[PDB]
Amino acid sequence: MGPVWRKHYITYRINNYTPDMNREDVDYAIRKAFQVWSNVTPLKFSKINTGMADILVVFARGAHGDFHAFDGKGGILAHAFGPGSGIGGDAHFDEDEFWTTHSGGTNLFLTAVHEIGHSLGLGHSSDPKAVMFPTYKYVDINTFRLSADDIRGIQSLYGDPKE
Ligand SMILES: O=C(O)C[C@@H](O)CCc1ccc(-c2ccccc2)cc1
Ligand SMILES: [Ca+2]
Ligand SMILES: [Zn+2]
Ligand SMILES: [Zn+2]
Repeated sequence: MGPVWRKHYITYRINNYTPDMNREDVDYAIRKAFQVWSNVTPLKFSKINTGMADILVVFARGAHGDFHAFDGKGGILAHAFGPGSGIGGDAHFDEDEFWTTHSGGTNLFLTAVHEIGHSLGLGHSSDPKAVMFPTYKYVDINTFRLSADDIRGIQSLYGDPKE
């Protein structure tokens, strides 16, 4: 067993915004990524604009103060921290990538789903169909669906949705 969030209502805050997409699209990509996970668990996610959030969403480049500097465009696209104190739960997105609403460059939505996965306590999957698979690969975002391995992994930590 690993650490998990100990409450079902979780807040998130977007600390800053990439200039690559407007505010609405960043908000939307992120909201929809949390929704992928709340659809298969009892978890509820909500965006806040002031105060300390459970999960902080940050865009940053190179060294940004957590001992895991980013590596410019390509390579690692983002990273996140599992349920914990302090930094616990935050999701950082390498601002040197080029973030897009679709397949223009690095899809923000798919990346967010992957990273939120980590923020929720999940690790990597060896299943090539899983969102938690270690390698980014674009998939039509209107067709996107968690894999069975993803769902079994997240339900093992939080259970399924209630009646
Ligand atoms: O491993 C990490 O958390 C650091 C990041 O560099 C990894 C980014 C990433 C982003 C999307 C995916 C993915 C995207 C679509 C479908 C399945 C997986 C996989 C991986
Ligand atoms: Ca990078
Ligand atoms: Zn970081
Ligand atoms: Zn990962």
